[PDB]
Amino acid sequence: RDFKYTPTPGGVVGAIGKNGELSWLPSLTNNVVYYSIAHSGHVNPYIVQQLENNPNERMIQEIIGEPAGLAIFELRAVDINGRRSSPVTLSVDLNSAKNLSVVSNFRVVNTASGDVTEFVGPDVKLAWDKIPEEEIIPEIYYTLEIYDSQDRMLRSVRIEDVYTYDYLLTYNKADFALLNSGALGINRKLRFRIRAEGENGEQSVGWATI
Amino acid sequence: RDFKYTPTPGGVVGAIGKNGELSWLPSLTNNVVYYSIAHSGHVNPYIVQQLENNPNERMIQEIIGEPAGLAIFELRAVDINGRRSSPVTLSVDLNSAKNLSVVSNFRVVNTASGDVTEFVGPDVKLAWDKIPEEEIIPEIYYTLEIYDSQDRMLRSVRIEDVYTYDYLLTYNKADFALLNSGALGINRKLRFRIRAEGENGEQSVGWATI
Amino acid sequence: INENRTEIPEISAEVQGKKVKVYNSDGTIKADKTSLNGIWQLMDYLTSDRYGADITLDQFPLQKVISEAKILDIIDESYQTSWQPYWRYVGWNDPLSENRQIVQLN
Amino acid sequence: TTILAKYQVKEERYKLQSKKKLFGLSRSYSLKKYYETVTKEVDLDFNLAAKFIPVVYGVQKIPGIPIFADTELNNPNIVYVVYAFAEGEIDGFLDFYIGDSPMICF
Repeated sequence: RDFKYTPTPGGVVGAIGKNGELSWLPSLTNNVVYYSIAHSGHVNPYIVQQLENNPNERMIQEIIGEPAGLAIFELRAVDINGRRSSPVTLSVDLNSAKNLSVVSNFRVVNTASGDVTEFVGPDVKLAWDKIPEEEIIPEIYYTLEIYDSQDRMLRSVRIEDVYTYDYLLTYNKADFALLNSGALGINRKLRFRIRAEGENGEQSVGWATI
Repeated sequence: RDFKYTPTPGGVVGAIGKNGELSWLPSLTNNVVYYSIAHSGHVNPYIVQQLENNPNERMIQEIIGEPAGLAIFELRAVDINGRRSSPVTLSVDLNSAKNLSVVSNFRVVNTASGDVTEFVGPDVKLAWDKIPEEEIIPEIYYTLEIYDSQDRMLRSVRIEDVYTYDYLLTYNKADFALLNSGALGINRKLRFRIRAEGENGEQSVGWATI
Repeated sequence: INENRTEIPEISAEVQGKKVKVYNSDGTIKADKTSLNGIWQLMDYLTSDRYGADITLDQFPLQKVISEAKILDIIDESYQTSWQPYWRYVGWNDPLSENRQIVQLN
Repeated sequence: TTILAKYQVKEERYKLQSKKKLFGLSRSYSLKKYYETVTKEVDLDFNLAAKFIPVVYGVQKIPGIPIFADTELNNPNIVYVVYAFAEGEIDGFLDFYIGDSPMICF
């Protein structure tokens, strides 16, 4: 009864890469053992064991990693004798995941020996490893925003089609010294943070900061 | 129907430590729920659920980690009523795995502080951690081959009964300077790569290089 | 037979029945549909050499049988045609028509 | 029947519904005996009277007697089984009960 699909909310701790979860009520037949819901893409159906029978409690089946598109589900109830119920078919426009994963290995290229909290080159090179969910959603970019020593925003730059970024001397020495302090200077102490975003897919679960 | 065993091929990505996979056709009885194949060494049998019934599709059961020797399998089909079919017995000379794992933690002893890409001692000491599959196959060795700065082979040395190796000064300064450049010298820049091999078991999945 | 219908269930059907010859007073012979009249069913069973006894139509007074069939064809006015919702599966063919014979046999 | 039994439940392996359930209560029977004699299903391995072809007049439900059953060669899970319903030129089949549920719901 009441076979529905509920898309996952915008931002929540955990639930990385999770699409919406499917929910249904238990069959009024009391000798059902499990349910066999057959996703279109997957060759094998999900087998959900009915271990506790409360008629007014919703059973769930979450989807993790399935790309957005046309997904057709068919839900059946299986008895102890092996008899199957009439399938319940639901075709829903599956959404894109809205709880992405944190950028991994956000490290600074051209780092000082001995102590890593010190620069070595004039231009800091920002390298990060690919977010796992690139495959599922193609239209994803990274929002890299750089802060100051006094907790004041400096840059908000979008990086796309590349998993690295450099911070040119010209930028700091002229543009962001002049527009902010109206003078010539180079903020020596900086803070870099980055996350993943998409045109339709939403932000990463949390900020990835040095 | 057609209970057979197929040894795994020579070299393939993944499939580390996997022996051959067992294959069979579904029973012509249409109310079978699962199959209970009983390996000789294992106390518990493998339970393979029959979820999709296509008579002309082969079901599989892979073996990972079983040492080579005499393995006797017995395959049965289990109904919904609990009745078992007559067992199908297959005794096959199980092979040794031919897709080994990569050497782990291939690190250089006597390494320079601050920067790790620099030597500190006259003789580079090569230390590596044990490959996991030592237990299954006893007759396994490591082929350590050392290259040059100009992508020219220098050494091909087999290491056995030890998980470490040193590169003596005498070697580089005399033997491999003379036989290659017909003169006295020490190639300062080197490349070390190592993998695992056995007398009957085949190579590692991929090269482990500095 | 597949993942769901793993067994062949018991098959039963609802047939409409063998066509019978309905004799009319004038002389024409109508055998295109089965009849619920008992006399026509008995006449079919009695004049069939394939199943039953082979009593030829010669050994039968047609006028008497025709007159006796109308006795079982008398319209009953105790109930209303609207009161039977399963009209199609009780032998009737059109709810608009009378279909209120005194004795009807399936 | 033997070939068909492979694709059935352990029960109803060799069974068939009785063609006529109720037959008539007269002075030759008593209430208890009459209502105890009525049977629902008969075993086909020792009841040669269950393989006779019935004749139906009007709309009635009858079981089907298998006369052929075989599978396809390259698709063994597709099985053709032939059931002989009724005798003579019937008007047609009104509905089919695949299991205990008719194709056309009530």
